[PDB]
Amino acid sequence: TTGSFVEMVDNLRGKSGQGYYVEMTVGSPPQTLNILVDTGSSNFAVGAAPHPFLHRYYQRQLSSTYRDLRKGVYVPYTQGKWEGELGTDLVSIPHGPNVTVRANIAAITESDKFFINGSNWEGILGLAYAEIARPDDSLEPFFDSLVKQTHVPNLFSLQLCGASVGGSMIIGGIDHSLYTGSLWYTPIRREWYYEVIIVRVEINGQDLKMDCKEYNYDKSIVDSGTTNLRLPKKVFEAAVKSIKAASSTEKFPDGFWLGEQLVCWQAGTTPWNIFPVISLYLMGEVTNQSFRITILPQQYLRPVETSQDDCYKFAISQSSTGTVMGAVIMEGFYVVFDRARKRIGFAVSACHVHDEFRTAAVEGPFVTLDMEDCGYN
Ligand SMILES: C[C@@]1(c2cc(NC(=O)c3ccc(C#N)cn3)ccc2F)Cn2cccc2C(N)=N1
Repeated sequence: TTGSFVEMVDNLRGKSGQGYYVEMTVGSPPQTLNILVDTGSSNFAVGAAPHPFLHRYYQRQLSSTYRDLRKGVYVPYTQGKWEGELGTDLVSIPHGPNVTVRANIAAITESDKFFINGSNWEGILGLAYAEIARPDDSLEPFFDSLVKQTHVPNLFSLQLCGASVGGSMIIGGIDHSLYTGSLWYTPIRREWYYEVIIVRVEINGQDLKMDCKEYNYDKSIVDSGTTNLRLPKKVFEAAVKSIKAASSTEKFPDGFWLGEQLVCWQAGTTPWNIFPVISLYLMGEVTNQSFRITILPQQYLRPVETSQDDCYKFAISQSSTGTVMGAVIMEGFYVVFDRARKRIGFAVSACHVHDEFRTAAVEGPFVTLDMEDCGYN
């Protein structure tokens, strides 16, 4: 069920704070592009016209295998938007599963506030399900097509390392060398986003003590396309108050807790131990069982490049659309998106940033009753 996937180890790169990307090729002969790994969307969208932030793009007229689907697509986000032309081409991942598949491609011809200056990615690989694909669910996502066309198991796993950044996307398997300890699995509640259920939250062991529906209002998802741990308004406010109280041996400006200002220390003297750990309990696979994943301040204090000082941004923030377990969560763990068994596994990542005295953790089981109640029905 696990093993060695040696070609896919260390295939992810990124700039600190701008996205984890994998190298892919599109077309014949192959055109190389860096593509953002994104579990919170479902389109394979690539830049396909010049743009000041893109130093290369998909040139359909140079690909003998390109097929025009003759239909536009317009995708607005909250901050940013793009428009493109639908088609297909042959697609590979050079440091991947050693197969070439024909996939749908949204060739981006126009955009605003979508490509990031200096991010070094020219497109996005949306790994979620068809239900949120644009323009609709008839456009099969990349991974659906890869599994149908090859013998690749219906599973992928992500190890995002953090502290420039790097990691691994294992297509079709679970690499045993990227984690320690047990893999603990939570159910995928519904196949659209990768939706999970949080049943309990602690700050340094102290229960936040809310109706567990508040943790999942109106949904809880696992999203590699988001930096922060994003929490509903009522949950975020309770969490910040508890983190303040636990770290009260040092006081910081209010703007730090809003993510608007950096706090610094003399290089090497960052006092990790005064900051608390953060635990999310996830619904288990067995009735009345949960497990918990625990991250450190090394995950939610994110480094920002005086060279003699280490400075950081607080990366827990408020969400209007439910909980988003972003890179802040995922960088503590090796996360298994087991689509075949409709579950998401977590294990202590073998590359996660920590100190001599604390590590990230995945522990279980715990008797948690009435866990279906925690879902926003
Ligand atoms: C397609 C979408 C998207 C993601 C991104 N990602 C980054 O810039 C990004 C930046 C840093 C990390 C990390 N460490 C990960 N990602 C950029 C554009 C975009 F359009 C839309 N969107 C809105 C909110 C969340 C999402 C999402 N999951 N994907």
